[PDB]
Amino acid sequence: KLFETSPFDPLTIKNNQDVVDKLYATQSSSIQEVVPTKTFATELQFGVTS
Amino acid sequence: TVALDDYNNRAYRLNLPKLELVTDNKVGDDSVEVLRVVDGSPLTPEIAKLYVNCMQDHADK
Repeated sequence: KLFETSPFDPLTIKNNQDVVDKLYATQSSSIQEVVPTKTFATELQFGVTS
Repeated sequence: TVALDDYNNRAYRLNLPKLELVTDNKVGDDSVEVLRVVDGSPLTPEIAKLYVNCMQDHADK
């Protein structure tokens, strides 16, 4: 078997956004360079609304 | 020690966040310890169930 669990099922995904979301769901099953945790932000702005 | 190691092995086998012992108190036969999830994910009933199961498939039900 190429993979213990497939990265995603191609028939299920419909657009590029679906591919990205599926990769984020199954990313724990792979050997990851950086194990995800809570993220850190250094810049943030809020524009005026209507 | 053996219980924590076994839970870590099970958490590796089936993908689940791991545990890490912060502090403990152990008087007589009564013990209380605080365990921290390594990745910071919130505690889940699956995690508690797996930790409670102790020596699974090694001892009797």
